[PDB]
Amino acid sequence: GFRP
Amino acid sequence: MLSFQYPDVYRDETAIQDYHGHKVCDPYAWLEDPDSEQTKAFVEAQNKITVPFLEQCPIRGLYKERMTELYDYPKYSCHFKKGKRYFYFYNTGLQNQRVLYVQDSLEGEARVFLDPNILSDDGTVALRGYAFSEDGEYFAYGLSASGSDWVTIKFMKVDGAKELPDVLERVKFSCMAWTHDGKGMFYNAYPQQDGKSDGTETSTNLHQKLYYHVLGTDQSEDILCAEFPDEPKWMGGAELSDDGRYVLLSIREGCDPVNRLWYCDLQQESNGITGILKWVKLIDNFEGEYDYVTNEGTVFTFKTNRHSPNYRLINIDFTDPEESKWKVLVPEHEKDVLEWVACVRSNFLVLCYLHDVKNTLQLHDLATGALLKIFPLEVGSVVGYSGQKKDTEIFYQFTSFLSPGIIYHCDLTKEELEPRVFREVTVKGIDASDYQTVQIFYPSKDGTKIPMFIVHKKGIKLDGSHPAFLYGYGGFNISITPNYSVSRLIFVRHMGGVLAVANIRGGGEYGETWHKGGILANKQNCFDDFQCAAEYLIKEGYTSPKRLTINGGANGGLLVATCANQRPDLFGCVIAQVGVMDMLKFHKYTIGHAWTTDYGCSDSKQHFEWLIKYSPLHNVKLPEADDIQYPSMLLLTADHDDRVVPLHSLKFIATLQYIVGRSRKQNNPLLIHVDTKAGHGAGKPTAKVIEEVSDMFAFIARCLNIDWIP
Repeated sequence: GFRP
Repeated sequence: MLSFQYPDVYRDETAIQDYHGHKVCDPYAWLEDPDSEQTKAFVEAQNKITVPFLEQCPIRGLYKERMTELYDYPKYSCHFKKGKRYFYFYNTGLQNQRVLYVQDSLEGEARVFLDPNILSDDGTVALRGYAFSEDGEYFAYGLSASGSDWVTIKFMKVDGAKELPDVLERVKFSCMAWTHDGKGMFYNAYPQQDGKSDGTETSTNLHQKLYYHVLGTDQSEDILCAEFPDEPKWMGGAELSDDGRYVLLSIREGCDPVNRLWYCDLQQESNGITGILKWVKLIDNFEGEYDYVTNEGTVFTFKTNRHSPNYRLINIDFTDPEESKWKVLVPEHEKDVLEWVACVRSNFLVLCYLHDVKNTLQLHDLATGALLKIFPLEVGSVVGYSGQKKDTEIFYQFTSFLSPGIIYHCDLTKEELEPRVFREVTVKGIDASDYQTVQIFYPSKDGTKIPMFIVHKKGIKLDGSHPAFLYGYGGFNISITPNYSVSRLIFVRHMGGVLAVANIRGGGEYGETWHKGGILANKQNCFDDFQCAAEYLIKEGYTSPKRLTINGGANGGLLVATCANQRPDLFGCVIAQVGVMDMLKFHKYTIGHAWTTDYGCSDSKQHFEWLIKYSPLHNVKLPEADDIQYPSMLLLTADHDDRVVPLHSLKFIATLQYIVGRSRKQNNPLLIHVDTKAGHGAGKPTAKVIEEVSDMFAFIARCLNIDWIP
């Protein structure tokens, strides 16, 4: 998970 | 009320950049260096005026004390089985970090297995990701320091909770998958880089690699199993199939729900894992999502969005791989989003659906896909689940706006499936019966109907007199579903507030078409949807503009900051957490390059034309009308936020204070707080969570002059  | 002065901040007027013929000035570009004395001094000067402002009122003390009171309740994760033992996470109430517990049986005595609290003096070392071996005898776990995305993987023998020498460094955005022979584990790492790697640096993350670690060896010996040197943004996560026969590789580029799917039959490896694997490229494009559910031999069950924006279940036979031959096990629903699927007790499937922003949980037959049982829930969310293929039971956790929640257990060996309450907690002092949750659908600018949840005290007069807290995100296919927030409930009970959550476009509430509705060229739809939510709450008499606070985090920080620029007349107060404020430069730092699937990239002229129109940093503008000023604004960030680099907020507040704060019609404060030893938010210790929410509602109370209701 690398979403802002 | 403004008994301070904004710090003098140097403007670099020479920092002019050409974007496809458009000249952009970036006078605070020097704030992009987090390690400089200039940046540190700027941060210090800002914290020096914010903290005294937030703490001047006894209301913060009253909120913190009440927050500490009502947040002090037992918190459990679902029980889950690995090997012959059960595991679960537990917080007595106020522990900085939840503790992983082990018990040898469902009725047996529980003991501490991993306590992260003892690894740090301020609870800022947190667990981030973990993987048990197939037989449950060995344990791998990620640790993050001070909220950074960077991870150190360590290893444990479960029996006796024994520490092992194995340490894995440079781990970030990584998978964790043991081969079923227990020999080792797949993970991701990044190559060495110059400068620091602690979460304070801004250096972009590229060339992520898949490694295999043989237990009992040095990391230096680790096997390189996949790399994409021609495609530096590609990220390959590995997992083992249920039978342990295939390594499945999900390759992503960006944040769209899409992936390539390669596989490796481990039986077909000549001499075990010794180098780059014999990958078979089943799906070799980014046109759809393929999320492994289960397999029976070569017949693989995937959750997909290929030609199905609301998602569905397909069977792909590896020996008959053509799309025309794929079998649709559980067809796409007309409206309901299939959120996730799990395989349990060999031949059951647990499907979680989102119907109008509420969860339903169902049991299906693997062979046919036929519905067998609905698990009865109230209106709310499923936020936890346990039950893999070999397991003969399920655990699932339910939450909602007014309920801390419930963990249910269901024995799937029984002919008639009776799910019972396994765990329940009630927060004393918060009478859930005093409040109600309504869902409405308001029309947006273009006529589209948007869902919004409203939580208020029962029996209130809709005369527009109540202070309101409206939350939104709107992006990245993320669904903002009902959740238990004590912090937001104190606002209702002790500050007389109305709470609101708008499911604006960009999210995944109504599938991929909902996601597409608020991205790229359509990004403005998000802001339009959110502004229309505000207007609805005003028109219906829930609140007034001077009593309304809007809030969002990260992409939601971008949301509320843009809405502040575009409609300052509409809000009394704005709290933007860890926001993406520089839409022109975002892609340059850490993992920012992955967000271009939602936002676009300023490298392209088309995309730049979208971005300049709403970019918070580049749209700070004194309101034309004399009777209108900017709302009260508080930006919250931290010095180890390497997800959204803090420079975003630093440049933004400097711009706000210079352009708007200098003007004589502005009396509403424009403030930033930069925390230490914290990051984007994940893993943040309880103590810091309480500090943050106290700051937030102290800001609201002071700016709106709200009396405490004991």
